Order: sequence, then structure tokens, then C-alpha cells
Amino acid sequence: EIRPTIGQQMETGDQRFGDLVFRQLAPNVWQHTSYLDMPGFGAVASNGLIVRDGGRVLVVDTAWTDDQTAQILNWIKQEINLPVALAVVTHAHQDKMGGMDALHAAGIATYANALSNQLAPQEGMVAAQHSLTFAANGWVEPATAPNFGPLKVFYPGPGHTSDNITVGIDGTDIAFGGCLIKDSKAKSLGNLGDADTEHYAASARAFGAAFPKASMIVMSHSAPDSRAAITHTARMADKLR
Ligand SMILES: Nc1nc(C(=O)O)c(CCc2ccccc2)s1
Ligand SMILES: [Zn+2]
Ligand SMILES: [Zn+2]
Repeated sequence: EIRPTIGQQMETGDQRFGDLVFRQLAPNVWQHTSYLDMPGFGAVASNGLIVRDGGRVLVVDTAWTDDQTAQILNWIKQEINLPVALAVVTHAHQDKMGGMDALHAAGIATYANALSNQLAPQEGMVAAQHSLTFAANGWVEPATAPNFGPLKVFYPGPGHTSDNITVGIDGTDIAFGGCLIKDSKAKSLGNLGDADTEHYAASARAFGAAFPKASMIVMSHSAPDSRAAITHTARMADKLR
């Protein structure tokens, strides 16, 4: 164990490395998984991504902690041995931004929604060093996301949080919903403490429409799923209104 209370369990094709688990999803895409031990409840998994783009690596989301995020960088060093060009973090919660200091100490440029950077200090965390802004239809303003390569950043609207962003991986059929999207077998939308219950369903559907040909949907707290994760999330969110 490797037996989280919440989050996917270990399957064939998963690599344990330190306290983390890594799963290759495509030739150039890996999922990183880290765990927070909650007393009396057990381990909660959080997932992000590692993408190789030629001679560099791009990261989506930190681990829960600085030490776990340093372990991600160690895995990258050992298994890929290419430099990390940048990281984009997908909202101001600990599962996504808890390891900012480790990225900064390593000299990695960090990007987040401007709103995430504005909210991070109120959540006790460190803002990314660069702010992404978005058009009225949710697409990132390209001048704020320079040299992002295959990462296609989309703000779907308020849902899990007001600042949640999503990332498509161009040249693949993978899109990352972060904590907005829950899997097709989920019984709940997870933590709604900071959620916009009015707009959640439309935001989930907007993510689906932004990446209409993505067949593998990666998410923070479950194994990758089909597009039924999007439709199931939206249907659960419909019930909040
Ligand atoms: N940091 C944490 N984020 C979340 C989240 O929802 O983003 C937590 C809830 C985990 C969960 C998810 C789905 C079903 C049941 C539980 S905890
Ligand atoms: Zn969150
Ligand atoms: Zn979360």
C-alpha cells in the first residue's frame, strides 16, 4: 500500500517512486500521483501531468507538498533527464499548488490563472510567478502563455472553484480536467466547499466543448476515464441548482 482511501489504486503499468506513483498515459505523457495522509481517514490521491515536448518537460500541477514535488522533479531527472521548462498549476488548493516552493527553488517558471495568484495568499500558499488571463469564451490569452508547446489552457468557468483551469494536450487525445471533473462512477463531486454550484454544470460542459475530440479525460482524484466523466460530472452538477 499504495492503497489510498480516495483516488485510483495501483494497477499494472504503475511505477512507484519514493512516495509517489507514475503512470505513462501516452508516449510523451505521464500522470503523477501523490498522497496526503488524513488522520482517521487514510490517504487521498491527487494527480497531475508530465509532458515531454522535444528537449524539455512541462508539468501540470504540483504534489500536495514541497518534498513530494521535489520527488516529481527527481523522477523526471531519472526517467527523462530533460529540463523542466515550466509548470502550470490549475487552482489555489493544496493538491495543486502545495509544492510551489520546490518548483521555484529548482528554477522552474510557474504559471497560474491570475485569479489563482490573487487567491493563493489567502489560502496560505505561494502564487505562481506568472499570471494567465483568459478570453470571454475561456481560451487563454496566448501572450500570457508563451512557449507552452502542446499545453492548451482553457478556463471553463467557475465550478469546483472560481479559478479552476483545464489543460488539453495538443497532439494527443488527452485533456486534463483537474478538480473540476470527477469520474463516471463517482457518487459525489468531491469537495464543494469553494464551489460555484450555480455555474458548475455549464463549466463542466464548457470543458467538454473546448476539447471535443479528447477521448481520455485525466482528473485530480481518479484514474483517467472516458468522456463519460464529463457528462456524469455535468449531470451531478445539474442537481446542485
Ligand atoms: N484536496 C481535495 N480535493 C478534493 C476535490 O474534490 O478536488 C477532495 C475530495 C476528494 C473526492 C473526490 C471525489 C469523490 C470523493 C472525494 S480533497
Ligand atoms: Zn480544489
Ligand atoms: Zn482537489
